[PDB]
Amino acid sequence: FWTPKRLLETDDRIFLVVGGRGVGKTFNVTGEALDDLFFNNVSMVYLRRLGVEIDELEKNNFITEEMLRVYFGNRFSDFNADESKQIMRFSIDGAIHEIKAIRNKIFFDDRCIVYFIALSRAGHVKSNNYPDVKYLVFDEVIIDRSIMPNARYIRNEFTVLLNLIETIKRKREDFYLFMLSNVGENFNPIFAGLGYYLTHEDIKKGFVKREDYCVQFVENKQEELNMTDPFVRLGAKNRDFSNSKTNAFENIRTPYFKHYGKKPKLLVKYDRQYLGIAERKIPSGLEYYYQVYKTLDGLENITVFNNNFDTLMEDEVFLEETQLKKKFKTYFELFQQNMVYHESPETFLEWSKFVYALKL
Amino acid sequence: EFWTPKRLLETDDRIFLVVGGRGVGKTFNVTGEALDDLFFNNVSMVYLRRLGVEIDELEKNNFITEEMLRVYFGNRFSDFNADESKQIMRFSIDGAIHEIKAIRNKIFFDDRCIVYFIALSRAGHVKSNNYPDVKYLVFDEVIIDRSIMPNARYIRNEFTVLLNLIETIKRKREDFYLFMLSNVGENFNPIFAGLGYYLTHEDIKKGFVKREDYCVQFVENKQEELNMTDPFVRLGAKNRDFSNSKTNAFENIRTPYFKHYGKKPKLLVKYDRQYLGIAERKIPSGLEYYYQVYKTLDGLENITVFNNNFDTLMEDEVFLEETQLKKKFKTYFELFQQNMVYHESPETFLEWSKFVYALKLE
Amino acid sequence: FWTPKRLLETDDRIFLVVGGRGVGKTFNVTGEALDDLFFNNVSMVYLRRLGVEIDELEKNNFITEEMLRVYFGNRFSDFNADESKQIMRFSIDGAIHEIKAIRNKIFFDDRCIVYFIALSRAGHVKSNNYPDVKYLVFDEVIIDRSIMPNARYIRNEFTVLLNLIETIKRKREDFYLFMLSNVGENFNPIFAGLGYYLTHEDIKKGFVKREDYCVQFVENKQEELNMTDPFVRLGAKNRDFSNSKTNAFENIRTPYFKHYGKKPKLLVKYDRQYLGIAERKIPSGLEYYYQVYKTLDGLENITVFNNNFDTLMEDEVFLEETQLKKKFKTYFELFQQNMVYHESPETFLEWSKFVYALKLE
Amino acid sequence: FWTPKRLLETDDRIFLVVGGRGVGKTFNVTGEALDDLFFNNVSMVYLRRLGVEIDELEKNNFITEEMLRVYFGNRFSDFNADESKQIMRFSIDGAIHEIKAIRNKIFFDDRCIVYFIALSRAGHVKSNNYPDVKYLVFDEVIIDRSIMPNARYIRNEFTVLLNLIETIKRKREDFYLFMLSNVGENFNPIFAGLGYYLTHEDIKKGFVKREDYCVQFVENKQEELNMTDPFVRLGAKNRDFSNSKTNAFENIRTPYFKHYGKKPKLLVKYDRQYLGIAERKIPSGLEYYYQVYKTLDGLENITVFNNNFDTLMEDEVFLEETQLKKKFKTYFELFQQNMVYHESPETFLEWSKFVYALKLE
Amino acid sequence: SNEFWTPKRLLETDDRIFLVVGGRGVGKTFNVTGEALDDLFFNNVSMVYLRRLGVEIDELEKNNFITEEMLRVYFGNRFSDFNADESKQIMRFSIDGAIHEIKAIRNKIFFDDRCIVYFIALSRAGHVKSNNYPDVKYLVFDEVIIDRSIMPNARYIRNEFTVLLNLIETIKRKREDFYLFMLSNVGENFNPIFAGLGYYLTHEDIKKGFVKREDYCVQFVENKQEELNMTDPFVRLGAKNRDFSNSKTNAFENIRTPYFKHYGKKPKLLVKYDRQYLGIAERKIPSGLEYYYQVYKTLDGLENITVFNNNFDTLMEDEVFLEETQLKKKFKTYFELFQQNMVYHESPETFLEWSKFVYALKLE
Repeated sequence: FWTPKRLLETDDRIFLVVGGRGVGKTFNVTGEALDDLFFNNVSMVYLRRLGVEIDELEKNNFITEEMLRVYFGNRFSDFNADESKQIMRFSIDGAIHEIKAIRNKIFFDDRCIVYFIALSRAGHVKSNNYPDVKYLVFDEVIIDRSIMPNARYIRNEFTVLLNLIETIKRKREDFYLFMLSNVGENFNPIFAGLGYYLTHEDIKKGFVKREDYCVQFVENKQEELNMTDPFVRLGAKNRDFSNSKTNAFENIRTPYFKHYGKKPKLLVKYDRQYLGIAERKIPSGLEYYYQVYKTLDGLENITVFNNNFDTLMEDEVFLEETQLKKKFKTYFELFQQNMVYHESPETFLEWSKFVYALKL
Repeated sequence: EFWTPKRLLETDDRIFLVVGGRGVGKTFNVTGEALDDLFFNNVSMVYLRRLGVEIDELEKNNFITEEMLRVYFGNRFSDFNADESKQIMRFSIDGAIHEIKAIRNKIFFDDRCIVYFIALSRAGHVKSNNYPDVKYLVFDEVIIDRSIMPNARYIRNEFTVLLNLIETIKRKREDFYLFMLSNVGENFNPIFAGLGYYLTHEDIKKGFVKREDYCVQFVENKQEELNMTDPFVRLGAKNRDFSNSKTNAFENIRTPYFKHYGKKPKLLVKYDRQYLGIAERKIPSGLEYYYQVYKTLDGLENITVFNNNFDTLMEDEVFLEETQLKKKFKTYFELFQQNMVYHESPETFLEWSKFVYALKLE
Repeated sequence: FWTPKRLLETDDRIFLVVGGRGVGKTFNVTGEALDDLFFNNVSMVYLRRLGVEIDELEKNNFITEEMLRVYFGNRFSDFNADESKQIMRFSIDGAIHEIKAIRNKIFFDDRCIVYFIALSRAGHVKSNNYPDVKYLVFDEVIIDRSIMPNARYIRNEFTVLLNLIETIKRKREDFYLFMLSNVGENFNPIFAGLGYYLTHEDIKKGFVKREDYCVQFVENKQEELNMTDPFVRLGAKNRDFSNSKTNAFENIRTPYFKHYGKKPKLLVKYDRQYLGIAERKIPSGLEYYYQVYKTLDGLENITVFNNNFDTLMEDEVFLEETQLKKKFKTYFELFQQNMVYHESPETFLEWSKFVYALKLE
Repeated sequence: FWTPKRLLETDDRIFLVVGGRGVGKTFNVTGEALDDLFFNNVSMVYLRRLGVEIDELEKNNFITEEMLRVYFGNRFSDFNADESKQIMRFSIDGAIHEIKAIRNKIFFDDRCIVYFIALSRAGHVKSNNYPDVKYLVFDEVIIDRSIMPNARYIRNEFTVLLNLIETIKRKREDFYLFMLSNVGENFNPIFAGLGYYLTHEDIKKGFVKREDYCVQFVENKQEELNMTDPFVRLGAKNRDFSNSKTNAFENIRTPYFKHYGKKPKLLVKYDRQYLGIAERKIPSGLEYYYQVYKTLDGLENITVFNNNFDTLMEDEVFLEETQLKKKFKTYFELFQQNMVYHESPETFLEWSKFVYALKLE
Repeated sequence: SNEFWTPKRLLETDDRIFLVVGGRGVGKTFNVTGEALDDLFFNNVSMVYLRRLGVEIDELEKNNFITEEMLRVYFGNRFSDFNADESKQIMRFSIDGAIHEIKAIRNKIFFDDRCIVYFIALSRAGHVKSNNYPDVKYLVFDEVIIDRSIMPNARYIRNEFTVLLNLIETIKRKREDFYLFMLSNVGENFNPIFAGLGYYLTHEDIKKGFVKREDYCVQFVENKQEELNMTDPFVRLGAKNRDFSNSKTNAFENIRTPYFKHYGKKPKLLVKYDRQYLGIAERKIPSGLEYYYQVYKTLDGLENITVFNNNFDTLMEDEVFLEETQLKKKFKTYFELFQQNMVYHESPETFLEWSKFVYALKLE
């Protein structure tokens, strides 16, 4: 079982809930919000990375009779629904309420309470048609490689995400973000943008608080498997399917960490800092170290490459997008694969922001 | 005509595999028997297809037919009137007024959805979708026919995607039925590997096979006389390729080669409480391959072990990643897919098939 | 000028109409059927080889106001309404009828009477249901190279067609199939599946009767050309346009025929017979002869390839996609081009069925 | 400034209009026809080379309110229109008329008066769907390379056009064809089928008459450019755009002409004549001459290639698409670029008909 | 409120052509479309929304082109009784007590059964040279300059400006009252639109914020410096991500300034273009070779240098005809050298002349 009520008590307005596959995190987040959506004149936005995730989604059953029964209990009554017209009719507290699903929106008493959006299509939703939105739920935020073999994150995904947060949330203090992931691993833009490094010790804690967001890990429910049912036995016989259920933390993609004293081969100035790559000669080949330097101390003659022309100065060489791909592509490949040593987790996150921001 | 799912439903098993009997209207009869439940027992149905086009090209309009309503409800069916332009059917059963409307990928009976159309290719994205009262799931054309379709490929880790859909479509429902309908029956398909069924001519002769979790039935085309007064029938008989198709359900069952090799395998992969090994035996013409299964790592101290799962990875085993499996296991998978390797026994062949299809790439 | 009224009187239920481009073969076949579709509760299916043929087709103009008037004459009236809804409101015998065309269907009084289908997509519609189809029209059955530069027949097209006949036609004695071709030539799967060899002698006769089907040839009507009209004079000056009207039978793709005594290099067992290819060394290079042998007499040690695993036996070599491409790809190309000798037209038809059944693109 | 009243008065029924960019030739031609379409029970067909030219065309605004006012003046009144449903309602002479534009048709009082067709889609259309067509307008008949960078003529375009003329016009003496081109140049299929060789001397006259058609040249008006308007000033500053206005006759693609006595290397029999290519060895390389021979005199042993199997005879070698691409593909390219010598303009037009009829691309 | 950019100041000026660059996320399209509404709704004038590529329009949501907030902002109190049908994508509302409905179908938006907005793609503009647009008063070319960040390899149309000018003629016929709005999120040189206008982008102009020319006016939109609340976590998260923060001020990150130098020696080749002669000079240097792009008003001291003429009509004397096949063989490398900042231009004026020539004849 899982509920958002505990997190909503905390001051933080941003939550990352990872794990607990099949525990209905999306059901519970939507259910707890209902009272606000129905009667506090606030909306919700359901976000997905790709349009296909929403086009194939069954909007009509996003809100269910059972969901209304669980969250409103006895107050819920007189349920009658016309699935053919995507209309739900019921009574709460004796009042008559009707829920209608149209195109990519859900309406409660002729007022939109849920908006369905795809990050791929975020650019066209630049119109501010989101006045009353109080909740944003980004389901399946982290790609599952097991379930999907070749799913790719959006180019500069976090920048696209942050733009959508701003468009939907405008000078609105009362706003909430609920990123939900079935799988938790490192080396994803969402983790880099947040600044969160996933470690087994944090998973053991189960709850993690940070300056701008809160991270929670959900333990998969130990529900018994009925062996009288053949379908349960069939699933148990297939190991790949059975392992999937508990594969949330199968691999967290921990990176290699090592320290190299020697000065770096090259530097790139990004975000008030200089990122450096150091090559160490070893008999087999080369050992790569990725480092961050706060100031250009002891690096007088090392060339500095600047992605941004506006902040370009002194003897730095302007690196254009085509020129940058020519040289840092191999270094980027080394970063994507766990083939380089990182000075510390803090440095690893700075490098991740740069790679994913500029990745092509 | 003669085949009906009434006999299978009498059996306790809730999972059925129906092979053969092409053109016998297996889908038609399965849908008709369910109608009584869908119309009056408040249970929905899901029609499943491997690819979206299989559904996009499907005529949802005629999925339920007037003849179908008449045959299964007989005299109780009356006053049939339909507006095909608006995809609306209006009829009477037992004196009540019922209207069937088909819109997009759903069919509605009296304002209640009774049939859902879904494609396994798009199943992954609908892992959160809700289907309240589904009692029947029908996977038509479960086994690809190479003759009818030249180059159709199974989905990556297809059986896992199917099992996830079973869980999504079926949630805490003891009363559920799954129907797998295949016009062609052959080995070397993921559906057969996931079930654990090895197709053999001996089983086909019996015509009925029962297993712990599922039941398999084979439909033999009736050797019915062909009316020669009709010209269309005569034209088909003259064409051998078309005529063979009628009885080509079991033309080739893709039986694999079996032999035993004593020597130790070249490499090992740890899968499902066991170790799978590949053995290479040098022969003058070229090389010989043997696929074996070892219950324990006894006498295999220094043989390299590949582990698919990082969580259970330990000691000196090599982690199996998409890049690593392609480098080493790409050729071996091709050798397995083609009937180019020796298998210790049919039991081992099924173990290898699950592993190959789970990690196979395309 | 041409209509299928005469053919429908005949007992045969399968007809092949070749030639007569611009004679409204589609119109007359569709017009004569109307009485059945409108009042006899029978549907029609319009078939095309490729989806592209139907996607570009204008379904709403499949039935025209002119069409209704010609076939129903005085009985038809009150056609002055078009509502942009694909609806045509008119009168026959005083009754009010409305024809609505939506997507790939045409509806008459809320009942679908015409279905548009592409043979490429027939495989996916094996489970599709067509309740009351009585007519199937395969228009432009034979590819026109001039009009269409590079159109390719479907793999095992005739088997796909026969399967579609079965799906569209189930337990129906009263069924009609119309194959309409603007051009008639050999070396096409449709002709091979039927068993018809196109010869100039048959075209002059104009009528050919067979066990399972009837073939009729439509000659473009001869007309004096009014030269007072400038448009006619302009056309006469362009030779290509003038040639096009009589180009229906310009080339019938006749193959070379010769008999070679020597034993064949290889044999393939197909359809209760053995097909053999014989290679004869000549100073310039090699000569090819395609032969059929009733029995394996005097061919004891020649290798035999069997396409069907079920009938495979003894020392025959299993024929799979890899094996046939390795050995039969060049032979199939030699067959497609008029580069081999055939024992007789009968043997040529046997080889054509085999090539097209197993050919890959 | 320009109207087709003068051309319609002339006996010729086929007209080619070149030049006069921005003079609203299509607008004015459509307006003059209206009286016939509205009250004389005759339809019109608007033709374009490619489908998008029509798909992107605004059918609703093909006939405009301003156009009705201009052509009917005071008689036009009580205008009310629903653009959302593409319906126009107005009164002419006190009567109530409504124009409905739906799909590829425009309806005037529930009678279609304009049909939109694309030559690419011409194959799909039959003569049944067009009862009373009196006007055919082929706009932008000659491709403009400045506005459209890479538009290609249809294969055997003139034959496709002539077939469409026959389909749209059947046994109709009262028919008119308008070919409208912003730019006029040689080496295009339409000019070749007509038989017209474009020369500057013809342009100066402004009017050219032939047996079957009439050619008129419209020069863009040399009216002063208002510099108070900023948009006009901006266009003048851009020379490429400014040149385009008067670029109708910028380059007429005149061919090179020379005579070579020696006999040709090869001959092809086309349209009751023999076309020959002569190669002359020169120190730099090779020189090409394209010739036409009325009779096979002095060419006894030169090989002759015949495209048409029906006319194939004696020792001529059959020409097929694969074979001709091997030999005539380079020659067609040498012809397309001004790299060959033509005996005379008459021969150039004969060679042009052959090249474009069999050209592939 | 005052923060957002609006074209009220621009409309007061006599100029009818405006170029607006920068101000991403300031609703330039929103405000321009909103101010026009009064004309579109009640002055019987239509609007045309232009985009370079068809995908830009096919993916565009026409239904949200006009929004309730736009109507409420621009009509203020007069706007009331807003009720829209989501199924039909029909908006219904009240202005001044009158009944108005905005319906969007296909590539058109209809106001009270009258089309007020047309969506057109410059790629498809060529074939619509005969199209009729009766009462268009506003033409808006949004995203006129391609953004490399948002779109990785989007190509300008061949001879784009000539295609654009032709579309202006088709949309605007004998209409003195016409307005053209060019909206760009990013501003840079080496683009065809800036070349056709004749505008050279320089940092000094951006600081001024306003630039006036004979036929057009250029304005630069600066993102309003609104303070960022750091108590809100969402704001802090955005500040931590430099890429998101940089994107707001990346309008003028790189203006692609060209290199300029003068070479005395006579040019290797000449092309006669637009009543002038363009010459390319190659200078041998130890490292390799150096390129200079020059313009000569007259053929003085260039007697024997070959001249290439694109236009047959003005071809004369010993000039060599320039044809599509000939130009590709030699000017392909030169066009590439120009596209990259690898050549020296005599001055910004010459660079603009060279840009007109390159893009007119450029191929892709």
